[PDB]
Amino acid sequence: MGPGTWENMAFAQDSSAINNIDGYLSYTDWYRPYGTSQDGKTWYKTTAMDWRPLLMYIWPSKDVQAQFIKYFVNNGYENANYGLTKDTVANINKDTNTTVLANMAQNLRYVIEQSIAANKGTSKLANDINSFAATVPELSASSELSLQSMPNYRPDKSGTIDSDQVIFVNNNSKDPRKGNTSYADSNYRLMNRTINNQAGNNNSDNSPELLVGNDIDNSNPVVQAENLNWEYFLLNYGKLMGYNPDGNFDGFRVDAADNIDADVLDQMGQLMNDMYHTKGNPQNANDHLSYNEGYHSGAAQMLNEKGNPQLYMDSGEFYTLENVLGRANNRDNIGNLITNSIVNRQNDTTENEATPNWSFVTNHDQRKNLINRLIIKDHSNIPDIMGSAYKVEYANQAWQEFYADQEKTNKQYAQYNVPAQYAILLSNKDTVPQVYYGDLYNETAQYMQEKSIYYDAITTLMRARKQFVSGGQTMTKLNNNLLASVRYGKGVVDANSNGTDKLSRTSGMAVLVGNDSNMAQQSVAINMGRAHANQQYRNLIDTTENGLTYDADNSENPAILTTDSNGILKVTVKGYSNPYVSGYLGVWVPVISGDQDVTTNASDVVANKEKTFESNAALDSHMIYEDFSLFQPEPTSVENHAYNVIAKNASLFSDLGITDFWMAPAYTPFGRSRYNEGYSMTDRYNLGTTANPTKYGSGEELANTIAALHKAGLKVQEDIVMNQMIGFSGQEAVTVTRTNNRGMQIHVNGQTYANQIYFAYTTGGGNGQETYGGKYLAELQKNYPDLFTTKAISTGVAPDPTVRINKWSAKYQNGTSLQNIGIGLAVKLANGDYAYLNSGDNKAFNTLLPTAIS
Ligand SMILES: OC[C@H]1O[C@H](OC[C@H]2O[C@H](O[C@H]3[C@H](O)[C@@H](O)[C@@H](O[C@H]4[C@H](O)[C@@H](O)[C@@H](O[C@H]5[C@H](O)[C@@H](O)[C@@H](O)O[C@@H]5CO)O[C@@H]4CO)O[C@@H]3CO)[C@H](O)[C@@H](O)[C@@H]2O)[C@H](O)[C@@H](O)[C@@H]1O
Ligand SMILES: OC[C@H]1O[C@@H](O)[C@H](O)[C@@H](O)[C@@H]1O
Ligand SMILES: [Ca+2]
Repeated sequence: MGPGTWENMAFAQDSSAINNIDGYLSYTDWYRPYGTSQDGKTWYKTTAMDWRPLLMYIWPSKDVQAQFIKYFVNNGYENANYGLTKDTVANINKDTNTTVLANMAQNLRYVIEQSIAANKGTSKLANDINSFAATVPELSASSELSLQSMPNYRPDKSGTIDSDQVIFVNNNSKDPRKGNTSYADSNYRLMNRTINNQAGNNNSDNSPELLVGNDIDNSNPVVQAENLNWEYFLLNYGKLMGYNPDGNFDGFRVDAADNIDADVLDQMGQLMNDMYHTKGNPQNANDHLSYNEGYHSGAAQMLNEKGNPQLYMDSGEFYTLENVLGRANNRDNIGNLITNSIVNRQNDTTENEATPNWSFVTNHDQRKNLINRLIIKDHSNIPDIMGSAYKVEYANQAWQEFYADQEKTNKQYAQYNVPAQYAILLSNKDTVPQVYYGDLYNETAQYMQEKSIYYDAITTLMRARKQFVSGGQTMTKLNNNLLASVRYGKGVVDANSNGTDKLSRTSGMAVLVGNDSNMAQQSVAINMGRAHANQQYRNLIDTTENGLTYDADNSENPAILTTDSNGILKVTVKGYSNPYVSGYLGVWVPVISGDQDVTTNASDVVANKEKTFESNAALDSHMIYEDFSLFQPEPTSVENHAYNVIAKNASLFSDLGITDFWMAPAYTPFGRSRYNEGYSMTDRYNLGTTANPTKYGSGEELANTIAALHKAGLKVQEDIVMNQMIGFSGQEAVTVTRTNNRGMQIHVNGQTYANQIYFAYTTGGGNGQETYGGKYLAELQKNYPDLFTTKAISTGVAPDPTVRINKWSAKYQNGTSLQNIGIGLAVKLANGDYAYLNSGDNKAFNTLLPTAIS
């Protein structure tokens, strides 16, 4: 033919001239037409570099075509000579005649080609297309139907939106109206097999499958084998990388244990017993301490029934501590500290009975909830403030407000009675307590550079624990708002024991806590036990008008008091109100001359063939340290990499009685993630290089840090994160449905969608996954064949080591939180059929394209 409008056709019907996603077309993608023109008269053939946006040629409707013409004429593509002025376009809409819309669009393409010529490139055009697309609901975030759009929405302090999800469903249809994404089909995706619902027949926990990100299908037997690979890797990190050969993790902090198929918890425990013989061997179990993060109390029962392969997280204790001691007003009664925990501590005088557990005053997420509350307070009328309208400047403002408020007596945001919360935590029996980095240090400064105001109080309590805390526990109300928590000492079982250990006489502790700042002054009697008659006690911590004293300076009691002939200690107390105490805090320990360490060895406790973890004096001797904050800043030098600062201070952590060091998730972070902390990772096996460190440092540094912690006598756990990955660079065409956090379809303001092609980011994993994914499966099968013959509960089948995961894609994923791309990107023709490019491996339908690009 002669030259003309037919040159709008695609240069060729394949991937060399039409971008596509598994054969489907996206309205925001570009294509190479055969030719282009600036006036409709002279037409120029296209080089391989001359690509154009599809939104110049096709649209999902007449409405959107009219908006496009309108928008471009109002943003630099006005030309009176081609019938395109602000006046000529002001009234056009979906009901404008078809032939004049097509004419206006053709003339606009000429006007656009003139702009491309003038600007010597498509750079401005590309920005104008992106700016236009953001104003069209079906081509942008709002059509995904966020809960944030609801009238008078209240943002959630968690900073995630639980019900903003989509599931990936099967679709092997031959109907072009439904499309086909069969490469992403699965025989698994068993969702919500969480905690006691592992077998699908007890949802008394109602714990959700979905949190945030791309949710991994931990019911897929190939995925379950890959988790064993990943565990084995981390447990031998340093020697498998050729880095420090003692730079190997000893165990795991298990992220999101309530939100993944519980099979993986059974399987992790099995692996670690195969490798280290933990079951029935407290010394081996305790050397490989592992503990599960969760806020559902039903996990205690689950873990007991399983023989306790990991520690239960006692969140009840945290909420009790905050409700009793931490509020400004409407404090719960002091007695709740006795009863409202997974362990009742009224008179706790036995061992191997309580649910093995870990407890805390603060963790990284709880500090975040406070900071996000503050952000929401500071910037009301911004409903999506916790989603896409979040700005780091709001966090900075909140942190400045927090540090100021933390120093006040009348705190508006920060917790009251932080020292007393710790005094209870670190004296409690039948728990492994967990101290938070950000309660010892100002967590937004460079790593460990600024001590927190609570550093002195908490570190005093930490050292005394190692020296003194052992034996039975009794907690007793002395009045309606004040309590004494007493430990009787190593080898002292209860208040009536004489003591059976050489350290019995000189160990034990009394912690006095009240939560009424107006409490009248009075005397109180504390029962130290029969092993502690006529004995001198030191005033470790007492309260003063302005704070705490560590040497009985200007407090109600002197530096030493002595018990009577029955073991009763007599003490004076009253209510105070200062930045450290709202109520009262007192701590008493026996006076001693030298060093003392009351740790009980695991070789000396009762072994039980059916238990891994047992709550006894040996396990109680452990203390966990959370080494990070979400708001930890990017380092300013190699010397300030957390890993190097940590290695340098190894002896400090040992001196504070820390036995188990919880290291942040060390994985390569998604660069655009909110915090760059490691839970939003793109590569599960790359833990940073010298050229490209993570927030915390390089892999080589990590291995040296672990070795240095081992040299100081500590064991080290890695935060293992099976639930989600975030930041995949590869898009895939998936078939999806709008759901809540359990994968059940919902409506949002009366609207919904189901079985729709969505161009989600799903594919990636980095070179770490390529190299290390499944690498160790052959050897694990050779050494521990039972791992791949034991039928898992949720599926009834063993993990499958015959397939290696070198690259993640949707077939291994349950779904995703909303990705802010739009549900209408997928090109449909007028009749509703999906457009499709039959090329290469994409054979699902015959090539079918819009008529505008022939
Ligand atoms: O073209 C731009 C960009 O596009 C792609 O990336 C899109 C990305 O979308 C999805 O991930 C986003 C997610 O859906 C959002 O909810 C949001 O996640 C936030 C949380 O909202 C936030 O609270 C926090 O989460 C942490 C918790 O607070 C904490 O308690 C603990 O549990 O750790 C959590 C994990 O960090 O931070 C996350 C992360 O910011 O933002 C997400 C994206 O930032 C989808 O899952 C991703 O796979 C998609 O990549 C391209 O990938 C990208 O290359 C391109 O530049
Ligand atoms: O942004 C669209 C881009 O698509 C690529 O496939 C082309 O090679 C680029 O020249 C073009 O600009
Ligand atoms: Ca999950």
